[PDB]
This record gives sequence, C-alpha cells and structure tokens, in this order.
Amino acid sequence: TAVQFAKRGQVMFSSSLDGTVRAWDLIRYRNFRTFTGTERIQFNCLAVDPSGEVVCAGSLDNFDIHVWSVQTGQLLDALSGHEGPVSCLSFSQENSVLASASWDKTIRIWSIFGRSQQVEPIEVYSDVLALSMRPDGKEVAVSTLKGQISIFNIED
Amino acid sequence: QKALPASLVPQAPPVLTSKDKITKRMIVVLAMASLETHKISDKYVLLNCDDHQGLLKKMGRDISEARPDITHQCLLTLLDSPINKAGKLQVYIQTSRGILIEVNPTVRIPRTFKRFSGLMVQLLHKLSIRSVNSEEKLLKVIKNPITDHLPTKCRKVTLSFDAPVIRVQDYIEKLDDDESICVFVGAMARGKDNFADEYVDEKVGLSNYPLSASVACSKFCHGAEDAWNI
Amino acid sequence: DFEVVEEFTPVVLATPIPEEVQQAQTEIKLFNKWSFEEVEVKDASLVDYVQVRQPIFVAHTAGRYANKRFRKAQCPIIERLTNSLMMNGRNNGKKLKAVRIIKHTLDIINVLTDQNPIQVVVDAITNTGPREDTTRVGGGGAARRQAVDVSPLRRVNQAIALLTIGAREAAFRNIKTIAETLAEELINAAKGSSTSYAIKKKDELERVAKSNR
Amino acid sequence: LVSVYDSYNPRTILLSINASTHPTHVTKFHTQDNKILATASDDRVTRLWDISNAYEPQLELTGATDYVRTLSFIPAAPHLVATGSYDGLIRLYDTRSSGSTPI
Amino acid sequence: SLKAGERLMEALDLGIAEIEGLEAYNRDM
Amino acid sequence: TPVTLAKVIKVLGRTGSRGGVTQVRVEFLEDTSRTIVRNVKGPVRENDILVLMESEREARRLR
Amino acid sequence: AVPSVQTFGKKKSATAVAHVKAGKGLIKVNGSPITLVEPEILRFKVYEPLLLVGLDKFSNIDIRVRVTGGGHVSQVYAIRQAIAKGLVAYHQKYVDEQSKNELKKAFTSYDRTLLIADSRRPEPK
RNA sequence: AACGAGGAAUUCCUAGUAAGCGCAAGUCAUCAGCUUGCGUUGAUUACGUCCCUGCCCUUUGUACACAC
Repeated sequence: TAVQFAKRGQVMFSSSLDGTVRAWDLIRYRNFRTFTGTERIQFNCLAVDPSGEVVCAGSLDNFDIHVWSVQTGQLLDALSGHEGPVSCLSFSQENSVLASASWDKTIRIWSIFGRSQQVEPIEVYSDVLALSMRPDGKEVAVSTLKGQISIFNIED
Repeated sequence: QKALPASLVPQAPPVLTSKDKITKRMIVVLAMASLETHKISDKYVLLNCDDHQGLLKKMGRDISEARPDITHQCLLTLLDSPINKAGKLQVYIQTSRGILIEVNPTVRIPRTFKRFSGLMVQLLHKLSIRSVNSEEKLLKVIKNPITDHLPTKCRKVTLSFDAPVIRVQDYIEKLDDDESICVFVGAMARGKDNFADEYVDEKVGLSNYPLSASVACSKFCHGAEDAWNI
Repeated sequence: DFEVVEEFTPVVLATPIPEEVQQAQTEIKLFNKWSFEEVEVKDASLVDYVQVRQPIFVAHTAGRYANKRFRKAQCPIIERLTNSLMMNGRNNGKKLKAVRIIKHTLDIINVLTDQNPIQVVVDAITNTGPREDTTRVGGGGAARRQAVDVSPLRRVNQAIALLTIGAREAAFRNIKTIAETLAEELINAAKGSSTSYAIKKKDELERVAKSNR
Repeated sequence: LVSVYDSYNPRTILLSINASTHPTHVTKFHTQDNKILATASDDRVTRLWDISNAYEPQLELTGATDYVRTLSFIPAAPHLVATGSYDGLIRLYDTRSSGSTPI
Repeated sequence: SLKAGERLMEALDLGIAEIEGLEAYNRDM
Repeated sequence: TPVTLAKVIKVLGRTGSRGGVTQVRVEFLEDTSRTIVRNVKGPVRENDILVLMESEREARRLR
Repeated sequence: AVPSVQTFGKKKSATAVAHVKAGKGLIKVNGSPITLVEPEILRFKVYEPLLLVGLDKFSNIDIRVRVTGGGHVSQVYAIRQAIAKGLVAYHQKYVDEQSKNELKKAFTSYDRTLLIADSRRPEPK
C-alpha cells in the first residue's frame, strides 16, 4: 500500500496490509528485516528518515504511529495521540521531525530525536489526508477532504 | 552672589535603609561574625571565647572562633562615627551561620558586653527588635544574600592583609558621583580573608601592618568623612 | 496620473460606527492611537525576537505561545510587556488590568516625548538587555564567576523582566501608581540615562562580567 | 516644587519636579516647543526643564537681579526667552548659547 | 576529568609547539 | 567600545559544559570567514546573530 | 425568504450564534449594536474582523449574534470568531468565492483563531 | 503584650499550568475545624544538558544487507 526510498536509493522500504513493513536491497535484491507490529495491524502509509535509521508506518485500525529502528527490528515505541487513522507520514530532510496527517482533522508534528519528545498539533478544517513536505523542510502541504490544499510552516 | 536656600534651619538627614537603593551611601558589613545561641539548663546565653569554653568543646567547635566581643566593639566604633550622625551609612552583620542582620542607623547600641549579648539572644529568636517609640524596628534580620539588599549602583571591595595599600581618600574620590561604596570587612579573629570574595571583586588594603577588626573599619570610615566633606 | 478606484458606493452603515473606528481601517494601530509603521528596531540582534512587523490592535491575543520553545519570539513586545506584569502574588491573572495600565503608560510616554510611545518601548527594551552575563563554576568549591555571552532571546527576556520590576519596585509604597513609574522607567531606559533600574542593571551585570572575562 | 499633570484629571498627578527651595511664582510651558517647561523662583534663577528628565535642569538660566515673576517666549525664535525681574531690567536670554547672561 | 575534543586539543598544542620548536631549530642550523 | 555582531553557525553538542551554558560557534558580520568558538548562556538556536563584547578570547571548557 | 447563513464560535465555555442575511449594513449583538461591548478594552477585538476586511464588505450584509456562557474575555473572542466565520460563509454561498478566498487569506495571514478555534487540549508527557 | 509581607533550612511546580476569584453538591469509604466537583481570570521561565547529585542500563552487534 505504500512504497518509499531512503539513503541514496540503495535501501528501500514498503508497507503492506499483511501486517509488516519490509526493507529491501537494490544491490542484493533481498530483505534485511521484516518489521512487524505487536499484533499485526494493517498499514496505510510509510515514511523514512533521510538517514537510514528509523522507519515508521500508519494504520487504519490501531492509528498509532509505530516506529522501528533499521538496525534492531524491534519497535521502539508507539507515537500515539490521534483520533482515527493516521493517513500519511513524512520525515523532514533537514530538521528530522515527522508530520502526521490524520482523520482527526489535526496535523501532528513529532520531534522524536534528542530528548525532545514533544507533540505539536496543527488542526485544520476537515479530514486531512495525503501530507507532503518541502525538501527545504520548513513547510507542510496537506489535502483536506473539503477540497482545499493548505500549506503551513513547521517551526512557526 | 548665589541665592540662599529658603529654609536655613538644620534638619535631620534621611535614614538610609535597604528599601531605598538610589542615594549615594556607605555600606559596611561585619562579615563572618560569630553570633550564635545555646541553652544552659533554664537560660539562654551567647557563646563567648572567654565565658564558657567547655560548652564549645562538647560542640566540637574551636574555642577561639566564637568571638562576639570584636563584633560588639566594631558596632560601637562604626555607629558612633560622625557619618552615622550625618546619616550617610548603614551597616549589616553577616554571621558565620548565614544569618544576615540589618542594623538601622538610628539604634542606640547597648554599651557593655553583657547587655549587648542580651539584646542579640532575643534578636535571633524574635527575628526583629522593635523601637521604644514604636516607629520602626531597629535590628531587622533580612533575607540572604547581601548583594540584592545593597544599593543598585554598587561597588564592592573587601579589607584584607595581602591586598595593595591605597589611600582611603583616593579610592572614594575616584569612585563615581552616584555609586554606593560597599566594604566587606572581616569581623572574625584570625584566618583566611575569603568570607565574601564571591561578592567583591578586588581586595583593598589599608596598611602593611596588622590592623585589628575595630581599627580597620575605623580607619576607612574616618577617611570617608574627610572625603565626603562633612 | 494613475488611479485604482475600488470603493464606489459611500460606505454608510445602518449601525452607526464612529469615525475614530472608520479611519483605523487603513492603518492597523495599537489601541487605535499609535501606528506600528516606521517602528524599526534601531539596535540590531533583537530583530526576530522583538517583533513589531505584524500590527496589533490590543495587547491581548492569547494564542499558543509557550508550548513550543522559541514561540515566545513571535510575541509583540507590547503584549509581552503586559503578560510580564504579573510579577507578584496580588496581580496574577488580571490582564484587563494590565492592558489598561499599559494603555495609560503609552499615553504618558507619548505626551512627554512626542515621537511614538511604541518606538520608545522598542528602543527601551533593546537598550537594557545585558549583553554580557556571569555564571558560577562548580569546581569542587572553586566557585569563581565566569563571563559568558547571552542569547538574543535571553536579552529580550531579561529586558522585559527588569523593566516591569523597575516599575513595580519604584511604586512599592509611594504616591505614584504603576502607570506613572513605568512611563518614567521606559523613557529613561530609551535614553540610556542611567537612572532607571533596568539600565542600572545593564552596566552592573556587564561590569561584573567585565571584571573576569 | 512644581507639579504638572494632565488636563481634566485631578487624580493622576503626572509629574512633580522639585525646583529650588524658594517658592516658584510662574511656571510657563513653551509655545512653539511642546516638551520643555520654564519656571522661575524667588531664588532669582529661571530653569528650563525637559519633562523627559524631571530631576536635573537642562539649562540653569541665571543672571537675574531680584524676583523674576513673569517670563515669556517669542513666537519667531525658539532659542530666545524673555525674562522679567522685579527691578526693571527686562532680560532677554538665549538658550542655544551657554545661557548664563542675557544678550 | 577531561573530555574528548579537549584531550586532543592539549595533544595538538603540545606536539605542534614541539614540532614548531624543532622547525625553527632546523632553520637555525 | 567596539561591539561585534555574530551570526551563530552551529550550536554544538556533546561537549563538557554546565547547565545554562551552550558552546556555540559564532561568525562575525564584518566578513563571512572568521569563526570563533564562544559560550552562550541563554536559550540559543541556529542562525540568530549575537552581540559580542570583545572578539579575541578563545572560550575554553567551563569545567 | 431572504438569503441567510449561520455560523458558530467557541471559546472556553462561551458559544456564539451568528446569522448573516442580506440587508442594510447593520451589526447586532444580543439586541445591542457593536458600539456597546461591555469589556470596553476588547471592543477593538470585535471590530477586528471588520477592519481587516474593509468596511465596504459589511455595507450590505447584516450580522446578528447571540452569545451565552463564558465570562467576558471568552465571550468577546466568541463574537469575533462568529463574525469572521459568518462573513466568510456568506461569501462562499451567495457572493464570489474568489472574494471568499481573499477574505479567508486576509484572516489566516493575520491570525488563525478568527477562522477556527483551537481547542486547548491537555497533553500528558 | 504580640504584629508593618516573614530567617536560616527545606518543599512543590512547565500551559488553559502556577496563581487569584466565586458558585454548587455533601454520593455505603473519608469529609463539616472540612471534603469533592463546576465555572470566571490567567501568566513568568526552562522545553536543553549529562558539568554536579542521584537512578538504571550496556560492555560477543548477532536482529539478513550497506556503512561502521
């Protein structure tokens, strides 16, 4: 259901409804790890840190942003706080924070690196889905269900 | 040539306190004073290096540290100076235990040693001594530290032995037109001059010769009258 | 020589809005008296921490302004002055009193020195920021003061805290109220005349830091 | 000491400048300028206070003989201040200069 | 006691002052 | 009294410093070349220009 | 009947019900006009969506706001939300939506609370 | 007689929070010398760091690539 690239295109990740998110090589054509949940919930989207360290994925069913390490296949924690499914996720290429599009009509900014662990909500008009973020890493583009496309700033 | 003031009666100068941090004034602090109380049983006494020493031996402290006599005669020398009659200084006591006592410039200090010990042993337990005219309490125990209770435009120096000897006149006139001079003297017997080197920045000496605690504040305050032209 | 006519019908409302409000729709003014235009931060390094780019009517926009770390830099310093007036146990959680004090304060400042009361406040805040500051060292008892430089956000935060306390400590037990002494403190801070409490702490905290670099 | 406050408001004493200990007979504001107070006294000196600094006189205008009790400004030149004593000798003073002796 | 980065600094200062010491001595002879 | 405005190039990390002191590489505004390691006490982020009193001391570890 | 549109505003426990119909350009809150808001310092906070938009865009619309609940600061913040929502809901329904888009942009460039109210939700660490 | 905003020494606290204000109820425990709810007003300052004091973990990478 969602396919993304990371770390100069040598490694690559994919989320499915099977209850797993699977890394892949493009050099040896094989999986490294098959990360999974605690009970194999479904998956909607996938996002990766630009450094190949953290993978994350969102779900229709459990609606907690599970995160895994690339090295250790165990999941670190469940970044939760949403009402209804996290639709899309994306990591910032400079600040290294993730933005969550959810059916809570709220855009959540998670600063999960370096003792921060802080949660910043940006609530919008309607059911927001299909987030995207600039390569500059200071803006969030989102698509509401009402039709309009909103553009924010992550820091401000 | 210049017109006289409309009023020519002599009037009392204002009593400077820690509430006012504006006017140019003198601050003397008898730091590391040895003033603590202990119960004899039925009565409460000030610890002395001469009166009761075997009590201090059981407490583990040395006998020669507890010297409230030098702090007593420092107060009698400082508050009877003509600058106190001119109302240009206030004096604080910084004890060794961290208790900081503000001495108001109008108080008539008890003269003998036994009456002053009776005055202080009720000061440390009632936290203030009220006036006989019920106006304003003379000896008030105030909050730590001392640097917040000093005036705002502030100059902090200390009196030591190894410090360079400058004239007391030359330091006051080179001080600015509105800065308040704050001198932190050693009210203890004999030891290191590092009681308030955290607060002050340069140590200032008065003579190469050994000066007692009473005459150290007396020398510089008599330079204060000859520099502030009273 | 060139016109863009957007308004054709004379705008007359059935509810009578006074002309003091109607002339305010061109320039957004502070308290509908003082313009935010040409209020430029003269001294550098405090732009984007002292912000007056967005104009505000009344110093009361209670948004989300402490949840993020540096969201405090986005506050207009007229509002940052009102919010910092709660420095006691008696005036906590009374902002309509604190806004009314500042409205009286900017009235007195404009009457006395006639350029702009907001420009004085911008100049007064950017002056009394202590550009050098001291800190202790642990050192196993060697507690020597060591000079360290100061963040621009901390320069703004110390300036507003010292100017408010300078108003509150001066009208502690006096005949002057808080509105009169805050006008006296801010005007003296804008000149750098070394008679306000805030300027008197600016050079004192620097000279303590200047005593041991 | 002189006190200047806002019109239509007895409650808010805005400023209280302490002049010399002699009584002050006339306290006039500048006509063209709107931020400088000029007061006289029985101390035979006029003082020009900027209300920003209500503690130190900006120009201690001296040289008077006895009891300056009315002074006025001149609408053309802001540097010229007329000063009337109580023995004749109508002084005309300059505040752009040192301001201790009439022109 | 020290920290990495500070340990290399004192190593850098000691050796190169010795290196610049022998360099000026080589220019002497 | 020559003050020197200094843009922060990078807030450092994992260095020996006390609480309330963050070691920061600043860079002057007269040229874009010369960078000097200094100590900033308040809450400082990236790319805020900072007023230095003097401009030659080499700020060491606070111990 | 005449065209009409209705919006809602919300501060801490104060709600606002604003109805916007075509008319003579009059502004009403609780029967009283807008020149009588009782906190008396926040009266420029309820003129605030009026003067960002230009008074010509209110010259032909009517506004009637009821407010219940809250105190004084929470009540005034509810009125300025319901007027700003009420203006932008009239213009999206019977007037140009490019007019609505410039009306909406002039509010969100200023402040987001005029359009939708952020629920100050608790957070556990 | 005591008392003009409270000493040393300690304790708690990061946003609808601290603090201030009233109203209501008296829930099989507890509470009327009070307890519990519900509203109004609503800030400062960190939101970083392991330098100090503590507390815990790790010292075969084994969880599949690459890098190290």
